[PDB]
Amino acid sequence: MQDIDLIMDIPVKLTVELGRTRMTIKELLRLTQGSVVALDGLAGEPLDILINGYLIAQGEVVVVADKYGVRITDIITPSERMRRLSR
Amino acid sequence: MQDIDLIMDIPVKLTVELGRTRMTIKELLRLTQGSVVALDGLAGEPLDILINGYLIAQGEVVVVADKYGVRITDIITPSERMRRLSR
Amino acid sequence: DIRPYDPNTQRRVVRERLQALEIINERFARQFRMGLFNLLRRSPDITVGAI
Amino acid sequence: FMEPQSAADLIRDEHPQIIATILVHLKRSQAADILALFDERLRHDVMLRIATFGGVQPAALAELTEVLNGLLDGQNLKRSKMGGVRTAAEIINLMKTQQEEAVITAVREF
Repeated sequence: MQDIDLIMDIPVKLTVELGRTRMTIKELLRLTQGSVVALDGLAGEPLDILINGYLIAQGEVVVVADKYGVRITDIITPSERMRRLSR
Repeated sequence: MQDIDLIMDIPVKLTVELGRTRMTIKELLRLTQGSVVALDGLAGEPLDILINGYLIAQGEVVVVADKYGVRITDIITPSERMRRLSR
Repeated sequence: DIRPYDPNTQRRVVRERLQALEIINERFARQFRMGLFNLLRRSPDITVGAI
Repeated sequence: FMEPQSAADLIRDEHPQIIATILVHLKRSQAADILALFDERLRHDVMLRIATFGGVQPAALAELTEVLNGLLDGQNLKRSKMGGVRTAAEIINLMKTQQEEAVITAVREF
């Protein structure tokens, strides 16, 4: 509608997250330069795409001539969103 | 209309801007004779054309037999104007 | 990196690959091959040059 | 009812067995003219296939006929007998003695 066009003029910010993990503060203090930290996500899984910190879609990492890119694959339809938030 | 003709008799002033940049006052004080200062705009981009300090169109630099000239290319239609002012 | 400016110079704009344009060109090549064979009564060979 | 080269190039863009079947169904003189214009490999393949022709199904024959009808072009009033060589000789005979000297020259040259 016309208000969709009005908010179209408003820029927004997109965020791509590689993964997430949980650990104690003591473990973080144990970490030093060159330390290795694992993530919950596996290899080849689509990465989360966030708009102002809200996940809306998923994509795959590509490189464009010198720049990283995300190839959108799937959405976060309410059933899947509720399932992943329940975790 | 007739008032367009009336204001036609009124001369106006046109301003062509090569580019713009931002820096601190300390950096300006560091600058001396022969110093090099960069600009946000790239090479070959159309230059801004301003009427009394208001951007209305863009053009390209040409030389007329001994004098610089601007070859108008595009306009600053409200969508693009809002987009560039948001920057 | 610093160079003097010349108003009579211009640069290029990376690469702008258009796969859909190439597909359209190939389809047009097929159609035009058929048309030229129909018209000139001889079989032509049309090769699509690089965009 | 068509020119040998046009029909040859038309059926050249087909499977060799189809070419052999069409040539068998065509007139012997026309088929011989068409085959003389084919390449050695295609000609040999067609001759081998014709020597081992066992008949075609009626449905395949109908489909081949329909395809050939579809491939047809504006063949109405194909070709035309106007002149050439003989007309050139008549024109040369009507051109001056010096002009026919030039004619001997150029014709020997080609």
